[PDB]
Amino acid sequence: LHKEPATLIKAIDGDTVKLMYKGQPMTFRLLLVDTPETKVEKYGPEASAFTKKMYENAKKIEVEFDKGQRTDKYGRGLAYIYADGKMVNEALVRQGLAKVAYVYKGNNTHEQLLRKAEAQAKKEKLNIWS
Repeated sequence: LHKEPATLIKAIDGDTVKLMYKGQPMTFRLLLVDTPETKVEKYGPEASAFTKKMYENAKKIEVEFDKGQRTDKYGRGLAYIYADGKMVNEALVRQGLAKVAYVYKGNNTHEQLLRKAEAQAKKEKLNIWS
């Protein structure tokens, strides 16, 4: 897998962000995470505020597609997003602001990594695991 640069256009909510990728605007859906939705579930506004902060204060945003299907049926890009080298997908799960989702069409490269972060958040009874 390789990381490619992108530019923040707009944070939408916990699991979705609009980025300029290779010249055009695109909506991305974070791989392997399910965050509470604001469109308003419990912790939904916290999860979206958390990612908004990460995206807006970053010097560099990068997107990493996995080896499976790269867009869902709604036309969203499916990827791991990094803010200053830190994976947002991972940070959400570790902070207990998202659960690890079921693998979608072969996109499982970092599933183990996220599974471990989630077990730890669970042990610490963080947010959603309260």
